[PDB]
Amino acid sequence: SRSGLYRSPSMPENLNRPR
Amino acid sequence: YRSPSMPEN
Amino acid sequence: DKNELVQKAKLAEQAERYDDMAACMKSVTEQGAELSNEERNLLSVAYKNVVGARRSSWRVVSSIEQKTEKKQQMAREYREKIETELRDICNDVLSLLEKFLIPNASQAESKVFYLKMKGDYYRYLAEVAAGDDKKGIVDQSQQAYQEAFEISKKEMQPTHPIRLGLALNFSVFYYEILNSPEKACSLAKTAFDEAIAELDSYKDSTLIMQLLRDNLTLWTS
Amino acid sequence: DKNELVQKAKLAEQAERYDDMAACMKSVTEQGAELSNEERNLLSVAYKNVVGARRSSWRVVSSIEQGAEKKQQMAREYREKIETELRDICNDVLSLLEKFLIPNASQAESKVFYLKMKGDYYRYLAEVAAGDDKKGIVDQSQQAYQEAFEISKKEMQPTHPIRLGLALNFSVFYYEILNSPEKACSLAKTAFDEAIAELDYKDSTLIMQLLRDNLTLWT
Ligand SMILES: O=P(O)(O)Oc1c2c(c(OP(=O)(O)O)c3c1[C@H]1C[C@@H]3c3cc4c(cc31)[C@H]1C[C@@H]4c3ccccc31)[C@H]1C[C@@H]2c2cc3c(cc21)[C@H]1C[C@@H]3c2ccccc21
Ligand SMILES: O=P(O)(O)Oc1c2c(c(OP(=O)(O)O)c3c1[C@H]1C[C@@H]3c3cc4c(cc31)[C@H]1C[C@@H]4c3ccccc31)[C@H]1C[C@@H]2c2cc3c(cc21)[C@H]1C[C@@H]3c2ccccc21
Ligand SMILES: O=P(O)(O)Oc1c2c(c(OP(=O)(O)O)c3c1[C@H]1C[C@@H]3c3cc4c(cc31)[C@H]1C[C@@H]4c3ccccc31)[C@H]1C[C@@H]2c2cc3c(cc21)[C@H]1C[C@@H]3c2ccccc21
Ligand SMILES: O=P(O)(O)Oc1c2c(c(OP(=O)(O)O)c3c1[C@H]1C[C@@H]3c3cc4c(cc31)[C@H]1C[C@@H]4c3ccccc31)[C@H]1C[C@@H]2c2cc3c(cc21)[C@H]1C[C@@H]3c2ccccc21
Repeated sequence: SRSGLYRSPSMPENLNRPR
Repeated sequence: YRSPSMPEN
Repeated sequence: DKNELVQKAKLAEQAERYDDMAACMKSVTEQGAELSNEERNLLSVAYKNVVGARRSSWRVVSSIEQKTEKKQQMAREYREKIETELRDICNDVLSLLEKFLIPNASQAESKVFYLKMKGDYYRYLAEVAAGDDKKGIVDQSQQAYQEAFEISKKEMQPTHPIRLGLALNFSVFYYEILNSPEKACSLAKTAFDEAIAELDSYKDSTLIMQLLRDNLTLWTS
Repeated sequence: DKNELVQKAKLAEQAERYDDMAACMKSVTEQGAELSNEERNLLSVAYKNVVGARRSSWRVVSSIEQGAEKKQQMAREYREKIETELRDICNDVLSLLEKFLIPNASQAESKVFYLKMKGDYYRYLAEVAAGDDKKGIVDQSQQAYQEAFEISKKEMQPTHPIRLGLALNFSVFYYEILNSPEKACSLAKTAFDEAIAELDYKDSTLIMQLLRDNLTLWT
């Protein structure tokens, strides 16, 4: 659903170091 | 860690 | 042009650009007229996001400095870099509060709110101050909060979210800055109890009450 | 020293200070040496966060541009401010790719990684391009992906997360830059099936889920 909050469903920034 | 103060909203 | 800067600040908020939002609301404040409730909220939201980012960032880098040979030098030099941004942000807000916002505040509501804010931003400097200026900055924070506390006891209902919010933050000052869990717990408990007493038209108050009680339950067992 | 800058970039990452992170990893790239797997991901993560915040705010502000007269000139002007930041960021990344990264990639893996980035950042310019430059900017994005796709298909196994990652993004290019629900669903479905076919690590299976989520959505 395309509104002003819509994210393009490409590669996200996952598998990185959380604390 | 969070400081349990007033949030924004 | 005061109206246009406010509309620009609202756009920045939607855009989640907080430095822009801050810049705009700073300029509004600098025109010297008393802020509306909406302008007040935009100002505080803006700077809270700006200061908040540095605070979290400071905490993370502080954690690393402890756990880190001369690699822990680099963390320290980065922490210092983050502090000078933090201190400049706090000193901006504090100037606005002295030169404009606190003197023009014509209602108790506005005065408590801006004194609370003053308390908050000295509390942020105190979190990050060295032992020479710490107790002096801690003092300023405690005064501002105390003055706000007195005014809101005489002038505002126990359910007023600004009074409850002051209570919440002032508890936190006592717990985190001075090391008094029971002095913090008292303030939060009475504020909460006093609010429950006035029950027997706002939903933000009950949210703040829930936060008060969450701090109690945490801070003691 | 390269190791100083790389370790700063990691501190900057943990601090969520992505302008600092990107600056550090730019300096590393500018020293002319081929980056490690760690270094290219640091660079990629940094710039993706820096450009991503502009893309997000651009969309919100453009969407407000959809009423009055003087209010919507201000949104327009602000959008333009955001675009000019967005383009400066995209053009920093593309210069690094042209002058250092793409010409020094000794392996097919990193060649495909960088050609995908080139694709990505030209796609971000294309989202923000006007009537004139769009078709030319849009085709630069396409060539970058196409070359990446070709190298990927002969040199890399279908489960490799760079191959799958390229596919997801190249699918998204087709879908929203070129209005081809067909050529997007084609790319994505083959990549998924070809990766399913060669189950005989954790990143691969996640990108596979993302690829199918895009098919599921676009049906
Ligand atoms: O006993 P621990 O679980 O290891 O926690 C304490 C720590 C530490 C402690 O020493 P300190 O207070 O002089 O910094 C303490 C603790 C326990 C014992 C002491 C301490 C003090 C405090 C608290 C818990 C602890 C509550 C009340 C007071 C406090 C201030 C700020 C947030 C939370 C608290 C060190 C080491 C550790 C710690 C963690 C941090 C930090 C520093 C430390 C920096 C970065 C992060 C942080 C979060 C919030 C504010 C500041 C920081
Ligand atoms: O953060 P600091 O300003 O360096 O304060 C701590 C101190 C000390 C700390 O180590 P400690 O665990 O052996 O007491 C600490 C702190 C900070 C970091 C650690 C600590 C622990 C704790 C708190 C703050 C701190 C909150 C939560 C926990 C605590 C217990 C009792 C009252 C208040 C607290 C030393 C040195 C200093 C301190 C002060 C006192 C005492 C001891 C100290 C004696 C006498 C007085 C005191 C008051 C209340 C109870 C007991 C005491
Ligand atoms: O009919 P809708 O459900 O309200 O969605 C469409 C819209 C609009 C449409 O017109 P457009 O084609 O010129 O963008 C469309 C839609 C539906 C019909 C047409 C459109 C085109 C497209 C899509 C959905 C729609 C998918 C494939 C293509 C597309 C591009 C980028 C993201 C998602 C898509 C306007 C109005 C609305 C819209 C929303 C946005 C935007 C513009 C609009 C801006 C800001 C936000 C946005 C998200 C992502 C990129 C760009 C934007
Ligand atoms: O991104 P745009 O250059 O604004 O493309 C759109 C157009 C048009 C749009 O309006 P429309 O919905 O009434 O056709 C749109 C677009 C964008 C915004 C709206 C639109 C709608 C849609 C898509 C993109 C767009 C994706 C999702 C939806 C769609 C249906 C079929 C294929 C692809 C899509 C007009 C003008 C243009 C267009 C092109 C064509 C056609 C019509 C148009 C005819 C002939 C060719 C075509 C291809 C496939 C099916 C039908 C056609």
